[PDB]
Amino acid sequence: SWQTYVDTNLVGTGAVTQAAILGLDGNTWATSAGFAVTPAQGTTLAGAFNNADAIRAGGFDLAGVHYVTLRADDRSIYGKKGSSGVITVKTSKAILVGVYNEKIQPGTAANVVEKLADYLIGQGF
Repeated sequence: SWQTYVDTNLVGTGAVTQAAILGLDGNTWATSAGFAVTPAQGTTLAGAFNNADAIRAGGFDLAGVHYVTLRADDRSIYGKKGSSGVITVKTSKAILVGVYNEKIQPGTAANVVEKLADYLIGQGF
């Protein structure tokens, strides 16, 4: 279930506060209650997986928070807003978004999203 991935496999682990799963068209597949990645925000993310020009210099927006880009490649885009941040990992057909707060070890949030991506690819996603 897409809802389960988000609730249980991401948020449920406590390494991430809010999580969403998107489509390469930037449309949300499932989201944690109260977390909202807009289409517009979504289409920008996807786009950056292709060309990270925009994003590398201007940062990006996820549900009202503007993050500055720490890392951007074909598989991973990392955002940081002070002691907070977001880990996005593009899979074959989807994009994982794992937002974390100052109460979470960044190293841990990244390792959890990155590993769920690995498991999801292996399933055909």
